[PDB]
Formats: sequence, C-alpha cells, structure tokens
Amino acid sequence: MNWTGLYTLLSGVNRHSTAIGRVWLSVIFIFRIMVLVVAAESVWGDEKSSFICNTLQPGCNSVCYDQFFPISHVRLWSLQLILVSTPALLVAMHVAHQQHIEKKMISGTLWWTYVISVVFRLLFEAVFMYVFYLLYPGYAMVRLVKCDVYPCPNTVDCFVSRPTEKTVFTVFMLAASGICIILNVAEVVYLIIRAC
Amino acid sequence: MNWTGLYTLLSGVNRHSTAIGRVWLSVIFIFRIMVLVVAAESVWGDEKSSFICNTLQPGCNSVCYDQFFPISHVRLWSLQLILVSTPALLVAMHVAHQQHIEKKMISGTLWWTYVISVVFRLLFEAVFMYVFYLLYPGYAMVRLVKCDVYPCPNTVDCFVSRPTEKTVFTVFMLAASGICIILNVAEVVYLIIRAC
Amino acid sequence: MNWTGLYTLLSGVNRHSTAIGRVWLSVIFIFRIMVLVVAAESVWGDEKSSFICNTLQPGCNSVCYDQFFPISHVRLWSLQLILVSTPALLVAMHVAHQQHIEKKMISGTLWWTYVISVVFRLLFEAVFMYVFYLLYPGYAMVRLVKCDVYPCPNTVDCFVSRPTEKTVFTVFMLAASGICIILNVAEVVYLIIRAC
Amino acid sequence: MNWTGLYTLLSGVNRHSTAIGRVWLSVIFIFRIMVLVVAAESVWGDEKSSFICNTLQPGCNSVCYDQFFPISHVRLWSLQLILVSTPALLVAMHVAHQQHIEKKMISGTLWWTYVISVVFRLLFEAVFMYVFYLLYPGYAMVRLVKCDVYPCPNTVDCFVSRPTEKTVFTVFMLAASGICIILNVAEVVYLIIRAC
Amino acid sequence: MNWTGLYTLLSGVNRHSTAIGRVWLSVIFIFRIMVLVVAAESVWGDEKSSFICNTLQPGCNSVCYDQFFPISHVRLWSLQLILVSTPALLVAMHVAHQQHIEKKMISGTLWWTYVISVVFRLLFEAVFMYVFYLLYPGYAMVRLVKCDVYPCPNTVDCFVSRPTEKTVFTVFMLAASGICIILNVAEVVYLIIRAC
Amino acid sequence: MNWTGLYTLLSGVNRHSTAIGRVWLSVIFIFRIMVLVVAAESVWGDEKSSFICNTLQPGCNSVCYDQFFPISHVRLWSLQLILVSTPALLVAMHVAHQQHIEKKMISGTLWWTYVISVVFRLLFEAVFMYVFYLLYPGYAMVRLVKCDVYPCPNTVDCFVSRPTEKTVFTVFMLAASGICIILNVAEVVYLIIRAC
Ligand SMILES: CCCCCCCC/C=C\CCCCCCCC(=O)O[C@@H](COC(=O)CCCCCCCCCCCCCCC)COP(=O)([O-])OCC[N+](C)(C)C
Ligand SMILES: CCCCCCCC/C=C\CCCCCCCC(=O)O[C@@H](COC(=O)CCCCCCCCCCCCCCC)COP(=O)([O-])OCC[N+](C)(C)C
Ligand SMILES: CCCCCCCC/C=C\CCCCCCCC(=O)O[C@@H](COC(=O)CCCCCCCCCCCCCCC)COP(=O)([O-])OCC[N+](C)(C)C
Ligand SMILES: CCCCCCCC/C=C\CCCCCCCC(=O)O[C@@H](COC(=O)CCCCCCCCCCCCCCC)COP(=O)([O-])OCC[N+](C)(C)C
Ligand SMILES: CCCCCCCC/C=C\CCCCCCCC(=O)O[C@@H](COC(=O)CCCCCCCCCCCCCCC)COP(=O)([O-])OCC[N+](C)(C)C
Ligand SMILES: CCCCCCCC/C=C\CCCCCCCC(=O)O[C@@H](COC(=O)CCCCCCCCCCCCCCC)COP(=O)([O-])OCC[N+](C)(C)C
Ligand SMILES: CC(C)CCC[C@@H](C)[C@H]1CC[C@H]2[C@@H]3CC=C4C[C@@H](O)CC[C@]4(C)[C@H]3CC[C@]12C
Ligand SMILES: CC(C)CCC[C@@H](C)[C@H]1CC[C@H]2[C@@H]3CC=C4C[C@@H](O)CC[C@]4(C)[C@H]3CC[C@]12C
Ligand SMILES: CC(C)CCC[C@@H](C)[C@H]1CC[C@H]2[C@@H]3CC=C4C[C@@H](O)CC[C@]4(C)[C@H]3CC[C@]12C
Ligand SMILES: CC(C)CCC[C@@H](C)[C@H]1CC[C@H]2[C@@H]3CC=C4C[C@@H](O)CC[C@]4(C)[C@H]3CC[C@]12C
Ligand SMILES: CC(C)CCC[C@@H](C)[C@H]1CC[C@H]2[C@@H]3CC=C4C[C@@H](O)CC[C@]4(C)[C@H]3CC[C@]12C
Ligand SMILES: CC(C)CCC[C@@H](C)[C@H]1CC[C@H]2[C@@H]3CC=C4C[C@@H](O)CC[C@]4(C)[C@H]3CC[C@]12C
Repeated sequence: MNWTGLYTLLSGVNRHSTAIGRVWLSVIFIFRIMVLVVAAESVWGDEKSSFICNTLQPGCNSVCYDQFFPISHVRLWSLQLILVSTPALLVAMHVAHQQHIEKKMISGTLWWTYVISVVFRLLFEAVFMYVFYLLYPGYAMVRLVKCDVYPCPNTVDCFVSRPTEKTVFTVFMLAASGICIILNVAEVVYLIIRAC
Repeated sequence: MNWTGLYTLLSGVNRHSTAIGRVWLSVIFIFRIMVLVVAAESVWGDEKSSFICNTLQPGCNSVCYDQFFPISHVRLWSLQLILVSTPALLVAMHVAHQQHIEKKMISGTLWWTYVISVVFRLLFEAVFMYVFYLLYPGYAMVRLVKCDVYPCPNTVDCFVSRPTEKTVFTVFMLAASGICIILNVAEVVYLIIRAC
Repeated sequence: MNWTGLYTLLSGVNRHSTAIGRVWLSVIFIFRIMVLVVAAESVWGDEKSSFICNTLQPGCNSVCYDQFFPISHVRLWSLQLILVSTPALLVAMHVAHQQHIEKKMISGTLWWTYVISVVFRLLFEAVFMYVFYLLYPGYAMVRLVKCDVYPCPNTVDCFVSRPTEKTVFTVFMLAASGICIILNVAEVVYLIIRAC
Repeated sequence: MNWTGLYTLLSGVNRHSTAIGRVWLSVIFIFRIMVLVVAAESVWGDEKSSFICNTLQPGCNSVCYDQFFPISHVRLWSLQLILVSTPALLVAMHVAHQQHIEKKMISGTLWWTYVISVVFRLLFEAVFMYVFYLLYPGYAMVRLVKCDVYPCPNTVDCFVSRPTEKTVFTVFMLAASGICIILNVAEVVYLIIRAC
Repeated sequence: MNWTGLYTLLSGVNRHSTAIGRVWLSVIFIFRIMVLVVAAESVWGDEKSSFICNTLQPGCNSVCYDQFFPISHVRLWSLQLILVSTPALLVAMHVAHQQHIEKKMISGTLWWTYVISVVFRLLFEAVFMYVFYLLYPGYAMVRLVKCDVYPCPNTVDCFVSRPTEKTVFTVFMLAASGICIILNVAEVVYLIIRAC
Repeated sequence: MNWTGLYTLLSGVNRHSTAIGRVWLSVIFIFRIMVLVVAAESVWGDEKSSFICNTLQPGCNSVCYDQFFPISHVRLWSLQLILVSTPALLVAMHVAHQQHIEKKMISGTLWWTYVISVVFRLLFEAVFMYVFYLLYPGYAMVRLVKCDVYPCPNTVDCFVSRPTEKTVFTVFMLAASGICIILNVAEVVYLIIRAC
C-alpha cells in the first residue's frame, strides 16, 4: 500500500474534482470512519445492557430504552456515512464503466453527474443532520430520564450509560458533519463559478 | 486495490450486462452488504438474551421467542443475499471456465445463461419478499406480544428488544430489495428489447 | 483478486475435471461455507447457555445438553466440510508437486488419483449424512425434550434454543449435501463413460 | 510487505522531513499504536461492568462512573492519536495531489505546509496533554472513590477496576506523548535553523 | 493466492524432502490447524464458566477445575502445533539465509539439518502424546467427577461441559498426531535408505 | 507470501547481523508471539471475572485482585515484546532512511548502531526479567491467597483462576526470554570478536 494508490482510490478516477473534494473531503471521511470505529464498540457497546430503571415492573427497561433511543447514535452515523458515500461510489463505478466501454471500442456528462452527486451528498448530509436534531434535540445527554411508557406504572427514573463520553463523541461527529457540509457547498460553488 | 479492479470483480467478465446491472446493481448490493454488516451484530445481537416475558414459568421465554421469531430478520436477509448472489457467481465461474477452455485449445450461450441467471435472481428476490411478508406481516415491530404457547400458562406478555431500530432497518432492507427487483425487471426488459 | 484467479484456485491446476466439478461443485462449496459462516456464530452461539431444564438439581442442564446434543450441528458440518475438502487439497498439492519435480528436471496417474479423490469425497459425504441421520433422526427440532439422565431426578423438561431457525438451516445444509452427492456421482459416471 | 515500502508509507512522500520526523517519530507512533491496541481491550475492557459502589440505590453505579470517568483513558488516547495523525495524512494527500496534477500536465509551498502541519501536531499534543491533566490530575489511579452524585444518598464508596495496571499504562502513554512533543519541537527548530 | 505459491510456502525451499513430507505432511498440518480453529472457540469456549460443582463452598469450582484440567486440550494442542512447526520454520529460515549469503557473494549440511529437524519433530510429537496420556488417561471424557481438593468439604460432584464433543475432537486430534508420527518415521526411513 | 520475503522482513535490510540474530532470534520471536497470541485471550481472559474471595464485603474482590496482580503476565509479556522489538524497528528504519538518502543523491555507523541496538535489546530483556522476578517471585502460581487490604475485614481467602495453566505458560515465556538473552549475549560477543 502506497500513498499514490490510496489517494487514487479515495479520489476515484474522476478528473473534475478540485482539491476541496480530493484532499480535504477524503481526510474528513477517514476521520469520521476512524472515530466511528473507535467509538462504536466501546462507548455504545453496553448502551442497553447497562440501561436500568428504578422499578420492579418486568419489561420496563426495554420499553423505556426504545422510547428514549429509537435508533442509537452509532447506527445513525453509520447509515449517514453509507448514504453519503453512496454517490461517490456511483460516480466511481460510472467512470470505470465509461473507461471500460471506451476501451472495448463525455466530459460534459461526467461533469454533470459529478455535480449531481455532490448535490445529493450535501442533501443527504443535511437530511441526516435534521433527523438527528429531531430525534435528539441538543448535543448534551442527560444521566436521568423520566419514562412513563406502558407497562411502567406512573413515571420511573431510568439511567443512561456514559452520558458525558457520548456527548463528547456526538460533538465530534456533528462538527465533522458540519465541516463536510461546508466543504460540499464550497465545492459546488467553485465548480459553478469556474464553469462560468 | 483500484477502481478498475473492483468494478471488474463486481461486474464479472460478462460482456452482455448493460449499465443497469453493471453500475447500479453492484452499488445496491454493496449498500445491502454494508447495512447488513452494521446492523447484524449491534441491533440483532441481543434479540433473544434481552427477550423477557412476564411469567415465572421456566422455559417460557425460549418457546415464546421461537414462536414469534421463527427466523430472525438478519438471517433471512443473509440467506436472501447469498441466494441472490449465487447466479452471478455461477455466471462468473462459467465465463472463467469458457475462457480457460478456449485458452487451452458461444456468444448466444453466454447471452442465454445471463438472461436465465437474471430471471432466477428476480425469482429469488420475489420469493424472499413473499416469505418475509408471510412470516412478518407489516414492516413495523411491536414492543409487546401475547404468547400462549406451552408451557406458558394462559397468555403472557413478552417484550421485544429495539422495535423501532429494527423497524428502521427493515424499511431500509425492504426498499433495497424492491429497488433490486425493479432493476432486474428493467434489465430483462432491456435485454429482450435490444435482442429483438 | 480477479475471477480468473479465484476460478483457478477453486478448480486447482487439475486438467481432468469437467464442468460439473469445476463450475458447479465450487459454487455449492462456497454456498455451504457462507451459510455455515452466517449460521455458526448467531444461531448456534447460545445453544448451551440458554438451554434450561425445569429442575433445581445442580448439573442437570449440562448432562441433559450433552445427552441430547452429543456434537452440535455446526461442528458436524464444519468437520464434514473439512473432510470433504481434504481430497481436493491432496490433489492440488500432488499436482503442484508433479509440476515442481518436472520443472526441476503421468496423465494416467493424475486421472486415477482424481477419480479416487472424487470417490473418497462421495464416501465422506455419504458417511457424514448417515452420521447425521443416526444422531438426529428427522430434520425438525423440537422445543421440549424429556431428560432422565443422572443426576436429574425422574424425567425433567428441557427447552432447546431456536428450534425453527436451526430446522431451516438444517434443511439448507442437508439439501446442499445432497446436491454435492449427486454432482459427485454424476462426475464419476461422466469420467468413466468418457474414458471408455 | 518490505521495509522500503513501510518506511515510505510512514514517512509519506514528503522530501523536507529530516531524520527526526522520519526515523524516530514513526517508531514512537508505532509504539503508541501497539500499546493502545494491547491495552484497550484487556485493561479497559471491563472498566464499567466491574465498577461497583457500596450502596443499594439503583442507578448509582452508572452516575458515579460517569462522574469520575467523563471519558476513559483509552478513548482519550485514541482521539489524541487520530488528531495527531490528521496533519500527516493531510500532508501526504497534498503531496499526492500535487504529484497527480503535475503528472497530468512548489518547493516553498510544500516546506511551509509541512512546517504548519508539524506546528499543528505539536499544538494537538499539548492540548490533549492539558486536557488529560484537567480531567485526571496525577498519573496514579486510586482504588476507592467517594461519590455523592444524585441519586446516591450521602456519599458512597465506589471501587475502580485495575488501578495499578491503568497507572502503568498511563505512565507509558504520557511518556510517549512527551517524547513526541520533544521530537516535534526539535524538528521545528531544526527546520527553522537550516532554512536560515 | 495460487497453488504454486501455497505449495512452495508449505514445503519451504528445501530440496531434500520427498513427497511424504511435502504433499502429505502439509495436508495433515492444515487439517489439524482447521480442526483446532473450528473447535477451540466453540467447544472449549465455556469449559470453565459452565463448570459447576454441587456445593455452596466459595472457590470450590475454580480449585476443582484446576485440579481436573491442569491445562486444557486446546492449549495443549496449540503448543504441540507450535513446537512441531518450529523445526520446519528453522529449516526454512536456514535455507533462506544460505540463499542470501550465496547471493551476496552445502548440500550435505542441508541434508543433515533436514534429517535432524525431522527427528526433532518426531520427538516433539512423541513427547506431547506422552504428556497427553499422563494428564488425561483415556480418550473418553466423563460427565461427573469427584473433587476433594481444599477448600471443598469432603468430596463434591463437579460436572464437565460437553464431554462427548470434546471426546470426538480428542479422537480426531490424536488420530492426526498418530498419522504425523507415522509419516515422520517413514520420511526418516526413506531418507536413510536412499542415502545408502 | 514467500520465504525469501518473510526472512528479509524479519532480518531487516541490515548486513551486519550474523546467523545467530538472523535465523535463531527471529524464530524465537515468532515462537513468543504465537504463544502470547494463543495464551492471552484464553488463559488470561477471565482472570478478574472469575477471581472470587470468601467474603460479603463489597469491593473486596477488586482491591484484592489489584493487590495480588498489579499488572497481569500477558500485559507484562506484551510490553516486553514491544520494548524488545523497538530497537530492531529503529535499526530497520535507519537502514531504510540511509538507503533513501543515498538513492536521492557509513558501514561503521551501521555496525555501531546495530551493536548499540543489540545491547539495548539485551538490557530491556534483563530489566523485564528482573521486574517479573520482583512482582511475582517464583514461577509457580498458587490457588489460594490471603488478602488483608481495605475494605476487606481481617484476612480473606481469594482464589486464582487457572494457576497450573498460567504456571505452564509462565515457564514457557521465561525459558524463551532466557534463550533470547543468551542469544543476544552470544551475538554481541561474536561481533566484538570478529571486529578484532
Ligand atoms: C464489508 C466490510 C467493509 C468495512 C468498511 C471498509 C471501508 C474501508 C476499507 C478499505 C478501503 C481500502 C483500504 C486500503 C486502500 C489502499 C490500496 C492501495 O494502496 O492499493 C495499491 C497498493 O495496494 C496493494 O498492492 C495491496 C492492496 C491492499 C488493500 C487492502 C486489502 C484488504 C484489507 C482488508 C482490511 C480488513 C479489515 C476491514 C474491516 C473488517 C494498488 O497497487 P499499486 O502497486 O499502487 O498499483 C499499481 C501501480 N500503478 C497504479 C502506479 C501502476
Ligand atoms: C468467507 C467469508 C466471506 C465474507 C463475505 C465477503 C464478501 C466481500 C468480500 C470480498 C470481495 C473483494 C473485496 C476487494 C475487491 C478488490 C479487488 C481488487 O481491486 O483487485 C485488484 C487489486 O487488488 C490487489 O492487488 C489486492 C487484492 C486484495 C483484495 C482483498 C484481499 C482479502 C480481503 C479480506 C477481508 C477480510 C474481512 C472480510 C470478512 C471477514 C487486482 O489487482 P490488479 O493490479 O488490478 O490486477 C492486475 C491489473 N490488470 C488487470 C489491469 C492487468
Ligand atoms: C486458518 C483459517 C482458515 C479459514 C477458512 C478459509 C477458507 C477460505 C479462505 C481463503 C480462500 C482464498 C480467498 C481469495 C482467493 C482469490 C485469490 C486470487 O484471486 O488471487 C489472484 C489475485 O489475488 C491477489 O493478487 C491477492 C490475493 C489475496 C487473497 C486473500 C488474502 C488473504 C485473505 C484473508 C481473509 C481473512 C478472513 C478469513 C477467516 C479468518 C492471484 O493473483 P494474479 O495477479 O491473478 O496472479 C498472476 C496472474 N496470472 C496468473 C494470470 C499470471
Ligand atoms: C479502519 C480501521 C483502521 C485501523 C487502524 C489502521 C492503522 C495501521 C494500519 C495499516 C497501515 C499499513 C500496514 C502495512 C504497510 C506496509 C505496506 C507495504 O510494505 O507495501 C508494499 C508491499 O506491500 C504489499 O505488496 C502488500 C500491502 C499489504 C498491506 C496490508 C494490507 C491490509 C492489512 C489489513 C490489516 C487488518 C487489521 C487492521 C485492524 C482491523 C508496497 O508494495 P511494493 O512491492 O513495495 O511496491 C512496489 C515497489 N516499488 C515501490 C519499489 C516500485
Ligand atoms: C500471528 C497470528 C498467526 C496465526 C496463525 C497463522 C498460520 C497460517 C497463516 C498464514 C499462512 C499463509 C496463508 C496464505 C499463503 C499463500 C501465499 C501465496 O500463495 O502467495 C503467493 C500469492 O500470494 C499473494 O500474492 C498474496 C499473499 C497473501 C497471503 C495472505 C496475506 C495475509 C493473510 C492474513 C490472514 C488473517 C487471519 C489469520 C489469523 C488472525 C506469492 O505470490 P506469487 O505471485 O506466487 O509470487 C511470484 C510468482 N513466482 C514465484 C512464480 C515468480
Ligand atoms: C496493529 C496490530 C499489529 C499486530 C501485531 C503484528 C505483528 C506481526 C504482523 C505482521 C508481520 C508481517 C506478516 C507477513 C510477512 C510476509 C511478507 C512477505 O512475504 O512479503 C512478500 C510477499 O508478500 C506479498 O506479496 C503480500 C504481503 C502480505 C503480508 C500480510 C498483509 C497483512 C496481514 C494482516 C494480518 C491481520 C491479522 C493481524 C492481527 C490483527 C513481498 O513481496 P515479494 O513478491 O517477495 O516482493 C518482490 C520480490 N523481490 C523482493 C524478490 C523483488
Ligand atoms: C471524497 C470521498 C467522499 C471519497 C470516499 C470514497 C469511498 C466512498 C470509497 C473509496 C473506496 C471504497 C471501498 C473500496 C472497496 C470496497 C470493498 C467492497 O467489497 C465493498 C465496498 C468497499 C468497502 C468500498 C466502499 C466505498 C469506498 C470506501
Ligand atoms: C451485479 C452484482 C449482483 C454482482 C455481485 C458479485 C458477487 C456475487 C461476487 C463478486 C465477488 C465475489 C466474491 C469473490 C471472492 C470470494 C472468496 C471466496 O473464498 C468465497 C466467495 C467470495 C466471497 C465471492 C462471493 C461472491 C462475490 C461477492
Ligand atoms: C471442487 C471444490 C471441492 C474445490 C474446493 C477447493 C478447496 C478445497 C481449497 C481451495 C483453496 C484452499 C485454501 C487455500 C489456502 C489456505 C490457507 C492455508 O493456510 C490453510 C488452507 C487454506 C484455507 C486452503 C483450504 C482448502 C481450499 C479452500
Ligand atoms: C511521522 C508520523 C506521524 C507518520 C505517521 C503516518 C500515519 C499518519 C499514516 C501512515 C499510513 C496511514 C494509513 C494508510 C491507510 C489507511 C487506510 C484507510 O482506509 C484509512 C486510513 C489509513 C488507516 C491511514 C491512516 C494514517 C496513516 C496511519
Ligand atoms: C511440512 C509441514 C510441517 C510444513 C508446515 C509449514 C509451517 C511450519 C510454516 C509455513 C508458513 C509459515 C508461516 C508464514 C508466515 C508467518 C507470519 C509471521 O508473522 C508469523 C509466523 C507465520 C505464521 C509462519 C508460521 C510457520 C508456517 C505456518
Ligand atoms: C531479530 C528479530 C528481533 C527481528 C524482529 C522484527 C520485528 C521487530 C519487525 C519485523 C516486521 C515488523 C512489522 C512490520 C509492519 C508493521 C505494520 C505497522 O502498521 C505496525 C508495525 C508492524 C507490525 C511491524 C512491527 C515490528 C516488526 C514485527
């Protein structure tokens, strides 16, 4: 493994991306992948097993955990990464297909599809940011929550596992997503300006 | 690892597949594999260990879990992926075998076997969709289930683990399967139209 | 990794195998390996930890589990795969050795050893099918078993984990083994017919 | 894998780094990675599961663990490694991009960006050292802690897991970080002296 | 990965080994490695956690398990494999060193060192077989054991986990070791006969 | 992977090491790595979870385990391996750097740095042997220990997990370390004798 191969793999074979989406976006993507890898198994490993409520009612822990955590942060970020990386994979596959068909026997089409893929990537980033805002208002996570879902009688106190570490990693991931959004907007603006 | 090698591996050495089954089907397959990888161990890891029923009867948890989950969603999707990818593997092996035998010493046969493999892939997709509909009517998963299987006395309340996250991943996987079905039908129609 | 390398590795360097044992047997072997990988850790992971009996007698769970599951299905299938793949490994090593010794300085010997290896593979398949029939009569697995082994007093009710999913995977593996047996018999018959 | 490839990968393709940041910094980075790998899963694997307090109050263990360990040492060191390695990754990607753009169709710019990246690496090292000092004053870790956080009544005695082994690994990691800081300062001074 | 590379790696670069130690010994070594891999984590994974004794005395389970299992079968077989494979590694390293020193600037020495390594391998096999016989007389493993070690009062009944599956794997490993011993003796005899 | 590449990687590109540190030291290093890999997860996996004391005092198990095992044998051996392998890594990186700088545009310096690295390796081996002697006097490990650390009242009996298997692996690792020390001393003596 060399740098001239890793850089080519990350950037794809596309020849229209500038240094914003070729040197900086790949680094932020690697940063997000590494943070998700080092945080998924350890911090969020025992989010449900150590989630306890102050009650004797059977089945209250599971219903309260599902009520307060419809989908954990780790899985939300994994889905966000997959959806954000899908258009880049599509562009790389399209470039490879065009190269194959021209070998066995265009610039504007590649430029347009790259612009469309960057727009879709920005849209996915914004959609996942909005979903995270809807599900979990506020970056901070609290230690104690009040759960009144059936079958729990009245309201019970349930305790979250590692609120502070999860808050730190949430801040990191949200900052990375914001940087990605800014870089995508800058890339779109730069391409439009240079094309005109 | 380069893009011109990954694309060749995903598309095989077949020269009859169009851009529908060469650029889009491979991307959807990668998407399904990644979602299954990020959801199998985490979301469905403790589906049975944290499945509890409100009873003192020994052995009621296991019989109720088997009654309500004959085969978990993760294993159903893994089997679906294996069966769907089997015809592509067969086509790739047949192409390699034909290349080997012509090297040590046809187009219509390859075209027909590719069409048959795509038809079988579509059939497997439809069969697994129908099986999922039969076993689990409705995408949504409920928190509480009523289990009256022996040895549980009368009817007991059993609680499912992470209904909402499993519902989200079920929606994702079903949408991906539907997209695969549509793409396979489009590929078959395109091949038939172009052949005539 | 390319297709022309994977196909060569799976088929070996043998030049006597026809398309039955070169295109179809390898695919079925890959199918069995993938099914075993996706079923070994998940379905059979907690076969003993969640095996409970309705008694207060210490040590009854372990003796009952050993009585009813002398060797689990996953380990039986792993041993079957290893024993079935051993003759192919022997043939590949013999071909490599012959190539090496002819390089540093025959067809009938290779043909005979390939026929013998296919016969041994068929014999191993049949032996493991018969062993599975002896140990576990019937593909279906029951939820409740009656265990009267010492030290359990009288007869106790013990509950198996995931009978239905294990039944489904047993059906899959038995069908794959039967297909392998049929393909091996067809390969032997084809070789004998073509040699005469 | 050979030495001339591993050395090139670790040093990047940059031609301005001297032997301080090319022979010694890479070795210390490998040392830190290996220590973190051998200490993360074993020593810090059960930091929360075996963290017990001398009370009957539900939820006191989790709140006390979060109070005394806002973010564990392993995750702090992983984040420190990622942030420290980010500027080197940026420099390598920039060098690859410059090589690509000069191939498809400068020294001062590379020198300045390398100096800036080394300065940022030193700044990140210092910031993480200061954060570790703020969160955990003193290298030594105590066996018993006094926790008076809600809902724990009055003050409870909580017991930390493996204080001595964690102290040893903390000493190792802090010494490695100090060596990295000294090497970065020496590299900056050497570059400035040689440039003038 | 091809067959001509795997065969060369398994056989080393030694030019004195015949087909007994080049085609058959490597296959048996691969068989032993695969069986150990598929049996180490599953069958022997919970040998101590599910080892229970019929007593209320604290610490009796651990002392009884250590009394009856001084070193588990899996670790004994792993050590046996490592010690048996050490002389082959030494021979390969010596051949590589001789090739390097002759490149930068004998047959009898290589023949003698290969014979000595085969003798040492046979000696290690015999020693480990004798150790296994001393520690565990008889291939069969019993469900119930009588433990009278301090602090257990009088004699307690302790129950072993999966006696039958462990017996099956013990039979497999002992048969493989016996085959290895026979092949090593045959190789030594063949070399001595051909040398004279 | 071939032997001529593995041997080159293990020996580095250094041209001053004799057969003692090129054929035998690498084999012993591989032996130690393999033993540590096969013993770390299995034997020492549950050293603390199954460490129980005969008392009702909360938190006595953790304090007693930390008192009697300040740092486990596995982590001590891992740190010893890392520290022993550090000078070899430094020498390899220095050789690669010298090759790079001579390519883009000495024997005594390489000889001296190799001698210094071997001396440092011997010093690290001796230091870790002395540390192991200080922490754990005697190779044998006892089943029962007497713990009188706060908060345990008076003196309690605590039971160690797998004393005999840990004793066996301790003997193996200590013998390997002694062999490494002897080989390093022999290498230093041989180099000094041949240089004069
Ligand atoms: C389904 C699960 C997915 C999970 C998410 C994965 C996401 C991220 C994962 C992966 C992204 C890729 C990472 C490495 C990229 C570098 C490639 C490279 O430099 O290639 C170059 C060198 O490389 C080689 O010659 C060897 C290539 C080895 C790549 C890694 C192999 C698999 C790693 C498995 C890891 C297992 C652990 C992974 C997790 C279990 C190409 O060779 P070259 O000589 O340059 O070519 C000719 C030269 N010329 C072009 C000038 C003519
Ligand atoms: C049984 C369990 C199965 C599980 C499901 C697996 C399903 C998915 C898994 C795998 C699908 C394949 C993934 C990688 C595909 C890219 C290949 C590629 O680009 O090859 C190219 C580069 O590549 C190389 O030179 C190195 C090839 C490394 C591939 C990965 C090695 C194993 C990874 C193990 C991962 C471990 C973790 C996996 C999970 C434990 C080919 O080389 P080239 O130089 O281009 O060729 C000559 C050039 N010319 C042709 C122009 C003349
Ligand atoms: C002990 C445990 C065993 C478990 C059961 C294993 C059973 C199944 C496992 C393995 C079976 C083999 C799988 C891959 C086969 C494809 C090989 C191939 O295509 O080679 C080709 C390309 O390939 C390369 O250049 C790179 C080869 C990488 C192969 C994978 C590396 C290890 C994966 C580790 C995975 C880790 C996870 C595994 C589980 C932990 C050969 O190269 P080429 O350029 O074509 O050659 C020259 C070209 N010419 C010939 C035309 C002149
Ligand atoms: C997302 C998770 C990240 C975790 C943190 C990772 C951080 C650290 C990880 C990785 C850093 C890299 C480690 C190896 C670097 C050596 C490369 C090398 O020497 O290349 C050379 C040889 O190499 C080859 O030909 C094969 C390259 C294989 C590299 C490893 C493959 C993936 C390993 C997966 C590991 C799985 C386990 C990992 C953990 C799951 C290049 O080839 P060459 O012939 O020299 O080139 C032509 C020669 N010429 C230039 C003179 C013309
Ligand atoms: C410390 C833990 C140890 C555990 C015990 C291990 C014991 C057993 C383990 C390993 C034994 C070796 C297994 C593979 C051997 C095949 C090699 C081969 O065919 O090479 C050939 C092809 O190969 C390649 O080009 C790629 C080589 C990839 C080998 C696997 C990489 C690492 C797998 C990691 C696995 C991860 C999972 C492992 C467990 C975590 C050589 O190339 P070639 O083109 O033929 O050369 C030039 C051609 N010419 C010579 C004609 C001129
Ligand atoms: C951070 C965690 C660290 C843990 C401790 C690690 C310590 C030990 C680990 C690693 C030490 C190295 C082991 C293999 C060494 C053999 C290399 C070799 O023979 O190269 C040769 C062949 O090789 C190839 O062509 C492929 C190289 C694959 C090496 C393994 C890849 C990553 C394995 C990942 C394993 C995953 C599991 C690991 C654990 C998760 C070089 O190629 P060549 O064709 O000879 O070169 C040209 C020929 N010529 C020179 C004559 C011109
Ligand atoms: C500018 C940024 C966003 C570019 C990022 C490139 C991403 C999207 C690309 C680069 C290399 C790609 C990987 C290359 C190879 C494989 C192996 C295959 O079996 C599954 C997909 C997977 C794992 C790809 C996923 C997508 C991937 C990570
Ligand atoms: C158009 C779409 C459906 C094409 C998808 C291609 C799929 C079916 C192919 C492409 C590469 C293939 C893999 C290549 C190599 C191996 C290693 C082998 O030991 C097991 C099978 C396995 C893991 C193959 C499984 C099938 C596979 C994933
Ligand atoms: C026609 C069908 C049955 C052919 C199947 C081929 C099988 C038997 C062959 C093809 C490739 C082989 C593998 C190639 C390389 C290795 C790595 C080695 O360290 C252990 C054995 C192992 C894992 C081999 C096991 C046997 C294997 C899987
Ligand atoms: C002077 C010192 C600091 C140099 C250290 C070099 C570091 C920063 C470089 C060298 C090789 C790099 C790795 C090379 C390849 C990959 C695979 C990719 O999928 C994720 C990033 C990752 C894992 C890189 C991370 C950063 C890395 C480890
Ligand atoms: C005739 C029979 C006994 C020959 C068997 C060959 C054995 C002893 C050889 C062949 C290939 C070798 C392996 C090749 C590469 C490595 C990687 C290295 O980092 C650790 C050692 C290890 C894992 C070797 C161990 C010994 C090994 C498995
Ligand atoms: C004579 C004896 C002591 C020589 C032993 C050589 C040792 C020290 C060398 C040989 C090959 C080296 C490895 C080669 C590649 C890597 C990958 C890198 O990402 C981390 C370091 C690591 C894992 C190296 C560690 C040190 C290493 C194992």
